[PDB]
Amino acid sequence: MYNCLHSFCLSLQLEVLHSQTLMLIRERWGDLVQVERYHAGKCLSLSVW
Amino acid sequence: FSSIFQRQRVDALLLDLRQKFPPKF
Repeated sequence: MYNCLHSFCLSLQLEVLHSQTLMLIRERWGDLVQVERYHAGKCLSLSVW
Repeated sequence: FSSIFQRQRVDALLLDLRQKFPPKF
C-alpha cells in the first residue's frame, strides 16, 4: 500500500512541477529556464543561466 | 406524481500506475 500510494504521489508531484515550469516558460521567464530532460515519473531537469 | 483538463496527465499517470502496480483479485 505504501509503495503504490507513495510512487503515485511522487510522480504526481513531478507532473505538477513540470506543469509549473511550462507555465513559467510560457508566461514570465521564457528562455531564462529550459527543460533539459523530462521522463514522466522518473526525472525532471532544468537549465538556468 | 467537472474535469479541469489536467486530467490527461493524471490519466496517463493512472495507466503507469496500472502497469507498475497490477490489480490482484
